[PDB]
Amino acid sequence: VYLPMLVATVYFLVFSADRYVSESVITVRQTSASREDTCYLQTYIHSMGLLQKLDQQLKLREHFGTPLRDPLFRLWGGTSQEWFLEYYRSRVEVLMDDICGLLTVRVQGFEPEFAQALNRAILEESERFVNELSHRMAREQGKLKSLVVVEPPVLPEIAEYPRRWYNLATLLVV
Amino acid sequence: LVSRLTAKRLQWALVYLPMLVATVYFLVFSADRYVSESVITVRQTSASREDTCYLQTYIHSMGLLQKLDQQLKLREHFGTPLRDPLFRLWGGTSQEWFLEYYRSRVEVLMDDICGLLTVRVQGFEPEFAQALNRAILEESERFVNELSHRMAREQGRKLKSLVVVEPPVLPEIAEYPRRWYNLATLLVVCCLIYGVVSLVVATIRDHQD
Amino acid sequence: MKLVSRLTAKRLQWALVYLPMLVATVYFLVFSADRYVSESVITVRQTSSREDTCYLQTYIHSMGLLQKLDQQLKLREHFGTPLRDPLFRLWGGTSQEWFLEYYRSRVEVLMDDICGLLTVRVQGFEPEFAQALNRAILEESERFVNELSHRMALKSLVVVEPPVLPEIAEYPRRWYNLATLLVVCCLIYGVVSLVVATIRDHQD
Amino acid sequence: RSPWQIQQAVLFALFLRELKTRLGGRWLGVFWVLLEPVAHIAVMTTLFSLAHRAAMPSIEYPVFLITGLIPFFMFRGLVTRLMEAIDSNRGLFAYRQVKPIDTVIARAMLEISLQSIVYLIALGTLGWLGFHFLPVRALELAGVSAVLIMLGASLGLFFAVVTNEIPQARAIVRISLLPLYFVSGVIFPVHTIPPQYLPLLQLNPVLHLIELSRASFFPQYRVLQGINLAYPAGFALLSLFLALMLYRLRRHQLA
Amino acid sequence: MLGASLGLFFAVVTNEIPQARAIVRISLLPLYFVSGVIFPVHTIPPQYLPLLQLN
Amino acid sequence: MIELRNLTKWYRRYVFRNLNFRFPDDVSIGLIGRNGAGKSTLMRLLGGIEAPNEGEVVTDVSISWPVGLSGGFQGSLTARENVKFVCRIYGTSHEDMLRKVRFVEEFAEIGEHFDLPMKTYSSGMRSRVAFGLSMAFDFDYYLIDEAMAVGDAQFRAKSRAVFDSRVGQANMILVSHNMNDIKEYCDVVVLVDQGQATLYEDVEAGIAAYQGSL
Repeated sequence: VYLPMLVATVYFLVFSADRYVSESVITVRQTSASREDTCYLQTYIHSMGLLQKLDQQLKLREHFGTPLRDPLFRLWGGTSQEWFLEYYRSRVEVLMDDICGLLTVRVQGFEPEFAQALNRAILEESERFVNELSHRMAREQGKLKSLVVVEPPVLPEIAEYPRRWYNLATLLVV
Repeated sequence: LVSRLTAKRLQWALVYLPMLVATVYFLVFSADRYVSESVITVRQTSASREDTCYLQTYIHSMGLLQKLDQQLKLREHFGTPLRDPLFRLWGGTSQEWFLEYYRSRVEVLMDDICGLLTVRVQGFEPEFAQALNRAILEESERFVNELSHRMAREQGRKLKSLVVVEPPVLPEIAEYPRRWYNLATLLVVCCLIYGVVSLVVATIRDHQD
Repeated sequence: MKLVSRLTAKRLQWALVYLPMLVATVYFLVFSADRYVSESVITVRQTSSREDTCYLQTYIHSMGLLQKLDQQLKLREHFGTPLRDPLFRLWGGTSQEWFLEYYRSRVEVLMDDICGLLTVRVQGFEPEFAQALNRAILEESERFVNELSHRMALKSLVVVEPPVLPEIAEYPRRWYNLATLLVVCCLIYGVVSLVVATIRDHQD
Repeated sequence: RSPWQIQQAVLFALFLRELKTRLGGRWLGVFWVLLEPVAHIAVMTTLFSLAHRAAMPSIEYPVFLITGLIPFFMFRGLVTRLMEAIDSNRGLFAYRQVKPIDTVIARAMLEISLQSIVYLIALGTLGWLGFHFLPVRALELAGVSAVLIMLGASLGLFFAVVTNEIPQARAIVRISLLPLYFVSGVIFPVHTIPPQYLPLLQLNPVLHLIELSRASFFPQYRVLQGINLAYPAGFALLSLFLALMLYRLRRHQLA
Repeated sequence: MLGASLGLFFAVVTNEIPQARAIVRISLLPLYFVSGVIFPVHTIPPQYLPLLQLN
Repeated sequence: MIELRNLTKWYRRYVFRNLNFRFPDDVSIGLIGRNGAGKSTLMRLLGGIEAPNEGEVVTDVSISWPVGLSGGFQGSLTARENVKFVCRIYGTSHEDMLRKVRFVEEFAEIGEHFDLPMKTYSSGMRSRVAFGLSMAFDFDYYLIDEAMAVGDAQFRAKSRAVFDSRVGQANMILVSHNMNDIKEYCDVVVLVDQGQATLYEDVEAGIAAYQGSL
């Protein structure tokens, strides 16, 4: 019992790396039914083409591997595409409020600036995807759906998710 | 005989032999099965759930399987892994068994609240799985367009389209053959079965007097 | 009294296990006949509903359609060909009601509420005849729908899955039925043996 | 004599004894066992005939209720009649051949026989009246029934071992059997339930077994998410192992 | 008064029948759900209203 | 040959703990000792009511269960069903249990209300049918514990007569308190106290043992 506590405490207070979180709150509306586009966007955030676009935009693979003393939350070199997708899904959290129809995106990251940039890239790619998904049906016959930002991405100052004391207490429960 | 059974014989017959068989099959004779996943939805361009239901039924049909086999030679591809007898399509089988095998390889799931149809195509090579998923999507769109065309012609231009939320992704590693998880759960089940059997035989032997 | 002691449980297990499985195995592996099944999946739409699909479901199992199909494809003569099978063969000189019941047994119609798609599975003793009968059923169904629309005073049949040509028989499943009968006979023999032992003990 | 023939003789003797005491007078208990399901079918049909008619247009209420009820009567009997199998026959453990588990398995066998006979005659009667009476998947139905029987017998043996000195424990589990009759989806089909309560009901193995038996019985019966046989099978296996281990530990403590 | 009267009546009647006490202890639980304790009773179809008027 | 091999039985005083003992062959032996000292546990284990946690008792010949056990009868069933139940446990033949039930109903002499459950049963006829059942089985070591019969003088008289008829070719075990019958039948004695047992060839030493140690 004492040895797991010792190793967990030394890992959390010596080895664990900070993870900053940027928050955004959005919804999609017809300028001139919205639940359908909102659910399409919710599926699209955790897709693989979006992750590819983000990878050749911001190089998430290099950023998520920059820590070296935190092997638990590290994107190891030479990992598979599927495991990279799982890691990205774990790092980016999408919540939905149906009674208001609002989508909350929380982006993790070891640097607050990169987390904010990742959230902004996600938002702009989501808007472009909505526009293109409407435009393909538009010109199959041969700018109308805009995403409003209730809360724009914020720039965090301190780490949020590595809650060392809370996790230590939860381990003390078990 | 029942009364001549010993603990080591029970352990060898129950636990050890299935363990060796499963380990040998999974770590040597098991063939990789890469998965390509796509997410689609059909909507009007010029009642969508009706078209999604039609597509869900049509994907697992036989005419689509006939077109896919004529186009990509699925029967030749699926019979390639000789080292895996459980999951290979043996040559010279029946058309009904071929349809059952194709229905087993391709999984179609539906989100009714979101109205999204996700298709997961299994293959023995990632490129073939991606090509099969792309062909399935193209044939589904063509089938919807053809149905609209004939319905309009019966009274006497693409009117319906299929949006692709997620295109078929090219996999990098095999997904569905899960050697370690299956081995662990089978080991747990086997240990439980051996314990129950040993307890039962001890209870039976308790009546020795 | 004497009758319960007459079984000795050996003739009992012979008459409750050995004889039924022997008879069933002989019938299934010797006298049973193949029944190829052709499947189609259709629905009705307007060329410009659910109730019309329900009308089609009722119409398929009707007697006028059966008369039309018997005049066209001669179902009555075809279904009597397998003289080896005594059970699933349409005997000669049967009544109209027996013919209707037999046809309703061969042709199976299923409908789901969520999708609203009607699936028809037609049995036969030849894959070609089963496919032809399924195609004839579909053609007559669409003709009936069109005639109903015409005489009401503009509808079409959406064929999601056209009738297929089966390769092997699927319904005369021998081993599954044999296993089911083995389980049923074992349970029945156990229950009967226990009851007969109880009454043998209680009687004296 | 062989150590197995003794077990067979003891089991037969206990089965005959328990059948003799169970049927009061000149077999008056069989009438009671026969009148429970017809009374249940009468009250519930009279109540929710229109409710099931509005539920799904493919199954009539008698057969749905009977195949959802007779297996639950099987399970409830295997739970209730098994805990009392140890204290009632406490005096019989003095003949060098009667063990506590022998009465348990004798009670289980007799419950199996009685409820299977009732199921057979009731299915025959329903077929005679004109209702559907032939399962479409008999082997899967037999497997599900065997799994349910094993789970019920395991729970009965476990409770008999645990609550040997605590009759109040038997009382409270007899109380709690009644809510299990309503949360297992025996009466009404379970797909007419809001999804927020769906995962909380996925922890009940009896619901899984009832749904799977109904699926193996009725044709084209739709099965919703998370009704796999793996969870109830593992539940039954783990419960059986735990019950056998507990009986092996507390073996000589039964007088 | 109603509860005390029912308790005294049952104590008199089932003095020699513990199984009667058991079955009424069983049937107390459905009375907990058919008395409208949990949910308000006006959200009930009227066809079941007179049957519940006897409680 | 009844032999004991390091018997251990927990009842936290250890009544019997990994001792071994030997017994005479074809010699009338009666278990005797202080009540509650462990004699009851020893004769219950001798009758096979419980099995030892450690060690074993071995005998090449079967052992009859102790006589006069009213607990061995189910209350809801009468004497006929109970005797056929126990004989079915012992696996007798058809004419075998017919003979056994005939003998037990002849010994009972309770033909009126014979098929009466033990719930509404007097102690006298219960003891009568118990002794008749315990006598009906053929054995050669009878674990007689309490008395021989319940009734008038002729009851015990003919019970002792048939007991001497059936025991004269066999061996009989007595665990009682009065020593007149022990002197009349028994020859050797084993005394048990606090888990230690002593064997006396003559009961004369047993009299002194009771007078001193008890």
